Amino acid sequence: IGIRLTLPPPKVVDRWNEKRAMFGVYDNIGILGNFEKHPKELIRGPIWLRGWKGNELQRCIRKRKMVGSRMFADDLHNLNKRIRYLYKHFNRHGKFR
Amino acid sequence: PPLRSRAYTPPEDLQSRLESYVKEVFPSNWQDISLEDSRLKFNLLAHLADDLGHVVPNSRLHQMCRVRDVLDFYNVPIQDRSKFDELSASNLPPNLKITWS
Amino acid sequence: ARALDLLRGLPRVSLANLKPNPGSKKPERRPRGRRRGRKCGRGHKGERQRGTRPRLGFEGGQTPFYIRIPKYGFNEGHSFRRQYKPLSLNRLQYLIDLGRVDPSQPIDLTQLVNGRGVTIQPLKRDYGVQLVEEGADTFTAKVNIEVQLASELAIAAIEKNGGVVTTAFYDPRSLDIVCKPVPFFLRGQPIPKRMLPPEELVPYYTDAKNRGYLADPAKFPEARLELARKYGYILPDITKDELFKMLCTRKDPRQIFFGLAPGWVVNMADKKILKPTDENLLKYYTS
Amino acid sequence: VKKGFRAAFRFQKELERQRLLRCPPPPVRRSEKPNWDYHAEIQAFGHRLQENFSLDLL
Amino acid sequence: TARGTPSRFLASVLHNGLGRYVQQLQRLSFSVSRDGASSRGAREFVEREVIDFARRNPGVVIYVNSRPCCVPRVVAEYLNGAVREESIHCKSVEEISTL
Amino acid sequence: EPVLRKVELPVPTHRRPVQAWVESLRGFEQERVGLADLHPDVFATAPRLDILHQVAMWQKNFKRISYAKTKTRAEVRGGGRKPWPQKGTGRARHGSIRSPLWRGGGVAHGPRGPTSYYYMLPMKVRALGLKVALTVKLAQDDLHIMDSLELPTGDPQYLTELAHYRRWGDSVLLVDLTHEEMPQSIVEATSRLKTFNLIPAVGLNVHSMLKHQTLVLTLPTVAFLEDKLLWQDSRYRPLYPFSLPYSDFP
Ligand SMILES: [Mg+2]
Ligand SMILES: [Mg+2]
Ligand SMILES: [Mg+2]
Ligand SMILES: [Mg+2]
Ligand SMILES: [Mg+2]
Repeated sequence: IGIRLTLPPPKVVDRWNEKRAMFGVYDNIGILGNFEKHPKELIRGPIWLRGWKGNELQRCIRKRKMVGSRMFADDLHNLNKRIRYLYKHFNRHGKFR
Repeated sequence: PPLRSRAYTPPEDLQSRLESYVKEVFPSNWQDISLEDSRLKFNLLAHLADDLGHVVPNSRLHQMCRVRDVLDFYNVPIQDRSKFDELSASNLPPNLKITWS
Repeated sequence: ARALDLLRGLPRVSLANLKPNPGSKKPERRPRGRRRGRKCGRGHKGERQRGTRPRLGFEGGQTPFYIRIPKYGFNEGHSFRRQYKPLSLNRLQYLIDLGRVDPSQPIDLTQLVNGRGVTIQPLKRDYGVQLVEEGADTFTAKVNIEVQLASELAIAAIEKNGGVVTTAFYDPRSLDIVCKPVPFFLRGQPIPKRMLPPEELVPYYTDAKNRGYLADPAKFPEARLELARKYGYILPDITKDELFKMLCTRKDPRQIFFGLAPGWVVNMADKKILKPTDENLLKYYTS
Repeated sequence: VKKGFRAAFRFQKELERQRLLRCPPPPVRRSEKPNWDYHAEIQAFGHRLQENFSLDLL
Repeated sequence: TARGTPSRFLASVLHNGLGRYVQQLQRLSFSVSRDGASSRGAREFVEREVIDFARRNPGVVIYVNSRPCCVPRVVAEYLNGAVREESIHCKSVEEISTL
Repeated sequence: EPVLRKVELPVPTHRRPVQAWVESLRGFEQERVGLADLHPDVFATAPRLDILHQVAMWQKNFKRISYAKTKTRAEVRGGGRKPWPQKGTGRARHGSIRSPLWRGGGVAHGPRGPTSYYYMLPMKVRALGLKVALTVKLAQDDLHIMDSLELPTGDPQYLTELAHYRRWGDSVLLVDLTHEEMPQSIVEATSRLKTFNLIPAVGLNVHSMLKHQTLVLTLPTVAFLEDKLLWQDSRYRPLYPFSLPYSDFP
């Protein structure tokens, strides 16, 4: 048996808190603001991902370049190993040549 | 504060009442007067809605080119009965029972 | 309209109603089930399936196709063979008519680009524009065009209508400045001075047959009359034109913009132009 | 705890179904369960048999 | 499967067609939510199909109520005591009429 | 005293403008204060709901970083040695106690690192979406116009009652011109309420419009919107970012 018996507590979502009521506001700051700013300049998050996209290999390479010299030793060694593996995989393994 | 009802009953003498208001603002063949001017369109529609308790919706103010169209719009009624009371008003057969509240 | 009337009697539009346009969001494929995944499409056992088949272009040991065919310099030097974006007379007429370029003002590269008539890429070894003979017929415009090359037919097409065409040169560093000036005026560097052609090109820009900007401005009439005599029209006397003062105007070598002298600094914030006064700086720039 | 609600509610409904086979409720008048109005029922009883019963006598 | 399933013999309620045919269904309860998205076909059926069905079958008492609040359903009761429920949630008006 | 308003930018010669009432918040029954004209290509575009979908989905996803990481088979602690030799015993071959197979191992294919989902639609598509949203919220008797968002007193009860009086809806999105010029009364009132949201015109977006039922623009706002959205059709292809100076672009 892998199914619960009593009902879960009700997850109450407040669809009108501040974060949801104001979602998206200023996502047209460029078109409606004389192009002073750009939408990407509102993306809050990692230093090395604000307004950029890519597969895991490119993401790891970018992380190494921009914060590789600030990383803890073991995390950085893991990152280098990961880049090595992904290089081998994306460049030698796969259905399509 | 006392909310107004959407129900509208187009008066029988409407075609006369309307003309009085036209005389207040604007000749024969008045049905074809153009309303490209906006000052007079506003005056007319404001008077009509202050009288009949019915403002045209914003979605139907560019469909009113000529006063003929104002008359046409005011010749269609609006029902303030939700499905609640339109279901239980069609002389239901005796063997169908609806419950609402 | 019609559809806008339909929307009135439908429910309110909200994030509960949206939809993708049919045919756009193709469905996904995952290896689950008796069809998608039992071998998930990878085939029988073999290095195909494991994802270990040789590199793209390995023909199984037989000498590959791209190695048994000898080398030849189809591309040797390609990074240094200069390139020029054509500007057909058809396109020049089209731009003139719709008011994009202004024939009552000297047409340099800057005014071809500011009207989005051609797209110059300095960084890909484009040096400038070349007029091409296409559309010599039907070209009727009085333009003072400064380009970087010209077939003799284009020279004709521009002369026959009382126009002056002159072939200038722009080095890769100044071409970027002339093509997209406002960026340069933002960098803050003082306006550099145009370099002279390379060794291989001076015989081109010092020949009257090509309306070169360094050939002597006294052999030009002979060239113009020769061209007219070959192409069967009468060289109009431009000296009497209502606006010949404009068709005369030219940029001297070592100048990028028309009314700006190398060494000035453009201040766009305050609407000013700053000029030096130290004798050494003037000496360097004026040369 | 697996996160979710649909399987929990589905299992509760199935348990209720099983609990209404063992220990079925004591049967009660159809005139007490929901969805009942006597007038419509008696008139339908009439019309069902193809007979024009007088309503008061019936 | 047959072995794994009950069985019965061919039969009728009260020798139905012998004297006079009688319609076995006698009550039909519709629960239709006034708001739920799954109650859309049901709302269409009630709005433009239930009156005609009531007229065509005057031996069936049709009740309709609006208090499941999320899921519709139709419960058919018969002369011989049998009840039979059917889901009409997320179905079209054609499907509901056929059912 | 009417408060008219004509369309400034040129209208194509084959299309008449659309129109709307100009209401006031200064009183409960102050609708039809004036009549305003609205440019057809910004308030009467083709419906085009699918573009509304494109824009709302981009507006949801372009700013998402998924912070989900799962330790691969080489990032989990330990796991170096071969647990038992290959041939001798009778157990399954294994070359680590941290394969995905084993309990406590690593995910073979799991969420790797913080993932960005950013992408940008052509600017024209997003402006077109804005126009589509405005026209849909007009065609369905939901868009309004106000001379100003002024109010008699900042008490929120007044604003919510007024919204009740006119069938506005559950939620209202009020739009004013500049963040500094919204009047004191409206900002004070709309701080407490929950489904009433006050934004300056520079923040108008598709998702925040499709969320709220009613959209209430000031008149200066509609002027601003017509200017900034008509600028997209009939502009050259860029020569460099519009943040850099141009001859005609403020
Ligand atoms: Mg996949
Ligand atoms: Mg060999
Ligand atoms: Mg290890
Ligand atoms: Mg191993
Ligand atoms: Mg683990």
